[PDB]
Amino acid sequence: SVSSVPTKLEVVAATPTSLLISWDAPAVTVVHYVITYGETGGNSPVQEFTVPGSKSTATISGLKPGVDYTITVYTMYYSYSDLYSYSSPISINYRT
Amino acid sequence: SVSSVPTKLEVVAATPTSLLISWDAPAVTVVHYVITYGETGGNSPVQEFTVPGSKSTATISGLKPGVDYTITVYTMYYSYSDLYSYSSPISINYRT
Amino acid sequence: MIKSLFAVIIGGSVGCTLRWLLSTKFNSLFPNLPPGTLVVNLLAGLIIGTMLAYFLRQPHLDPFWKLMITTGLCGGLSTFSTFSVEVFALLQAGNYIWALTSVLVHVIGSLIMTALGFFIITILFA
Amino acid sequence: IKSLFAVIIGGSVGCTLRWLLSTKFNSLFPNLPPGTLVVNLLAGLIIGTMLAYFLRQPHLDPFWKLMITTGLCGGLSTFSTFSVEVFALLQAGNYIWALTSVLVHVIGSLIMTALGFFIITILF
Ligand SMILES: CCCCCCCCCCO[C@@H]1O[C@H](CO)[C@@H](O[C@H]2O[C@@H](CO)[C@@H](O)[C@H](O)[C@@H]2O)[C@H](O)[C@H]1O
Ligand SMILES: [F-]
Ligand SMILES: [F-]
Ligand code: NA
Repeated sequence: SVSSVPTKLEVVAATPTSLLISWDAPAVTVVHYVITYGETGGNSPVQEFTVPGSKSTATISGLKPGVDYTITVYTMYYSYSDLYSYSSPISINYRT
Repeated sequence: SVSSVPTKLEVVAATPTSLLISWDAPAVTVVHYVITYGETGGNSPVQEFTVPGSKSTATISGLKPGVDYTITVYTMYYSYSDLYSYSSPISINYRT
Repeated sequence: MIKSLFAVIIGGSVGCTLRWLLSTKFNSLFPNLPPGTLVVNLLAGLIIGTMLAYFLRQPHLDPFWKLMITTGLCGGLSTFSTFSVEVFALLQAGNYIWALTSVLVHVIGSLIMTALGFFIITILFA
Repeated sequence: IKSLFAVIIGGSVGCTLRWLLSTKFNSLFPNLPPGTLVVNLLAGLIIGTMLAYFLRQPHLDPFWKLMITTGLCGGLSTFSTFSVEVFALLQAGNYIWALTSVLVHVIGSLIMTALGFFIITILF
């Protein structure tokens, strides 16, 4: 009955080609976070990497300056009576 | 269908007012052994004392010289399904 | 042989159902050592401890009730495999401290529940 | 409700296999009753594999998850029989096998869980 979706997804620091994001972990045993990012403006297409459940921050880099990005995060978590499953994503927009 | 009763109970060393008995452990988890003794003929009264499950010898030390004794040893053992229970005895007689 | 089976199943089902009910409503409250799985292991710890004492004192108790309470209730109420994936996950999420703790609190907590229930009844009876 | 059946059905199947396996085999090695160990190892294996497999298959009906994990595995594995054996060993003053049975069960179960898991993930 507890949400497995991270909260307060935010860009914390930014250079013209990189983003540092942080989130608040969900009250749930998280094994890893999936981070996706791609260009808001139609097909780019969307790229994906994971981050250990320990962490609640990630660096996205190798981006184009002055571009709209959509960033989303969901969790690979453990819970009773679902075992290992995936959460809904939380999502934000940031323009480089 | 393993036996929980000791085997080969016998007097290994005898003084005229004491005895050293030994047995072979029954091959169950013996939590402790119980030793009994009392004069064979009519009255006694019978006495009982315990030894740790990791001991297969014991000394009986207040006896009357010249007299017949009956000595029994049984186990309190653990087993699956019955948990803790008392075994049947093994018995010897021994004069003096 | 089949009356025995029926014992394993009533006890078991009451045990498994009870675990299920306690796990699904309480485990989410504390991820790092989910209280539902702990409590049932402790509970069975306690109960089978009191049966160590009671069975010992009542050697002529019907096998049907012995089997139902032990293999049945306590077997199906308790659980190693769930304790085992909870710990496995804490290890995969790099939460070693709570993997370790969980392992200790289950083991010692349970031995103590068994010590408790056994020493409480070998005093209440003699 | 119906998912209660799944618990009951899987659980009573798990409980049954435990019963048979433990009675037939525990008396063969008193210092570490091999019946309740095999069920614990096997349950940890089964749950390890299910962990990996269910991940790669969101959407496989909660019902048949409920029956295999908190049913079959719950009725198959036991903590109380494990704790009672160790207690009996502690009370017999047999500390080595008491410690050993704790190590073998815990570590063994975790290794079985990891095997079941990685086998399925190192498969696809
Ligand atoms: C360490 C992990 C702790 C986890 C929690 C569970 C604790 C269990 C307590 C053990 O129970 C006691 O064990 C003693 C030792 O085995 C027994 O003494 C018996 O031990 C004999 C052998 O040492 C004699 O010394 C004694 O007088 C006595 O008969 C004693 O009867 C028994 O109640
Ligand atoms: F297990
Ligand atoms: F327990
Ligand atoms: Na169980």
